[PDB]
Amino acid sequence: KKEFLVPTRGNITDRNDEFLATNELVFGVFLPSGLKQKDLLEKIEIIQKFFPNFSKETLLNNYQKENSLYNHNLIKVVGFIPYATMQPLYAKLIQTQGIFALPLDKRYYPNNALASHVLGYVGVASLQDLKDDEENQYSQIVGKTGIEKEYNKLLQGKVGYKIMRVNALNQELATLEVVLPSTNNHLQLSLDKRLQKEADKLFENKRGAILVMDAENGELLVAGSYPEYNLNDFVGGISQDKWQKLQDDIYNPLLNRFANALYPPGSVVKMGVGLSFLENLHITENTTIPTPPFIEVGKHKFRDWKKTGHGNSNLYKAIRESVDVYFYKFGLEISIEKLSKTLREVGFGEKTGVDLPNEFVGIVPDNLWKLKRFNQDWRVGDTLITAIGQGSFLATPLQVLAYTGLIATGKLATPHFAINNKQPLKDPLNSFQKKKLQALRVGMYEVCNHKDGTAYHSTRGSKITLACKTGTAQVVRSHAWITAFLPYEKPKYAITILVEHGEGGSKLGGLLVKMSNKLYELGYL
Repeated sequence: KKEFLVPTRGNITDRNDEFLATNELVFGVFLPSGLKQKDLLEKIEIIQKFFPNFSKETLLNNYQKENSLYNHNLIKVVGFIPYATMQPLYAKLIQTQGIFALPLDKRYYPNNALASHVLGYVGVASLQDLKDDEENQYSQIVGKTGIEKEYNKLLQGKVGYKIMRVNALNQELATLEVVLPSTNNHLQLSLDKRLQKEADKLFENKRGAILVMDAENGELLVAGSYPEYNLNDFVGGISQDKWQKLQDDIYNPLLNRFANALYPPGSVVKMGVGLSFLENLHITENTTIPTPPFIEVGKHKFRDWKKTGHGNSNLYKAIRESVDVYFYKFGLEISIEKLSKTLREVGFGEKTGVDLPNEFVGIVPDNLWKLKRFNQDWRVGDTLITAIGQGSFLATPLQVLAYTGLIATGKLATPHFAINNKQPLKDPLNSFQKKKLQALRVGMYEVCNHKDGTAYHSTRGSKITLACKTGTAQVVRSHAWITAFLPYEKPKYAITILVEHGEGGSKLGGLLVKMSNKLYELGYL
């Protein structure tokens, strides 16, 4: 009756205990390391006769990896046999000289690509990891991206292993007992597997990102970066080829588009700019100015999204019909310092503070930044391009999401996955600003619900009342934003949707409606 230190790792579940990440128990077949080239092939022969399956080439190959996840110092793993298969042939395989069968509780992702950039994958700990370590983290198995890395310590458990017993008695079958577990390491995410699937359906041929947040605390119900990758491909430690084809896909599936990609926010920053206008200028939301197809400054002319122009327009209307010239005009009057302050406040400067390694911060172009990095001081027209969320203005979908959350509720939520991060709501806006958000919400409600709103024909057939804002980002065909909260009458959720080359905002409303309806259908509303 032999016992084994079986390497295991914690479970990752969705907000309803549905398994996002877990383990399956197998046997690894191992050979002694530093083995003679003549022995090796001979012992490989015996293994494939036991398990007529394994390709003589892939066993040799396996034995020769220099980044195996489960290798010992003096024995190397050549293959992964299911318990069903190993059971009958354990004893005779033990009996053969120089061959070992060791239980391994390896990673298994049941839903494959689902939430791949959220969950992330386990891998062999590298030399640059080890050389940089400041916490006596000497484990060969560690998380490499997303949650796996973020909570590696929690998920790895106390020592990284559990103790199992195998009884290949006089009997002809191997039983398997767990004598000591590795407990206190289940992690529970706020995701809803069911919603994440609807998100996966919505982006079936598309590229970009989608987030659905509880704006009262930060819980991310959905978080997709499309295209996703199939986490299982990384389980034994990624196949050198399988790695290539993930790196060479021109759609770039390794990138996290919701946390680690930048984009101009475009028209979506209009509420925030408008807030700055109200703070800093002798204006109310109801102040009405004329808004031709264009105005000019000196050398250049600044054009409205469409050439008809809009006639007269106040802030409600500007938001409603995404009027570029309103913002160009008052952009002339506002100070970039006072603008960029407003923008930073509502989130666009720094990180949202999400449970993922290396969240990206964007760029809020101000005047102290043009002088430092470049040389000339800030020109007036530069404000105007920033006022409509383009030029050197870059942001993540999370920043847009969090901004939307702030506009909806008055307080900045910290988007997170891990359910047990009490993430207290931050309050960056003052009483006057919170008061003035009221206008902005009505604005956003008009975009979705007033017949001239840009997303009116877009967002029809919605169970719950939506307040939304569409945008486009120019490319460094145009990226399309839609960002929203619901219900309008009493806001709880925020949704942010980015499609690369979706082009507009009145294709995306259909997606907002779809996800919004799937929420009501599953009783979140």
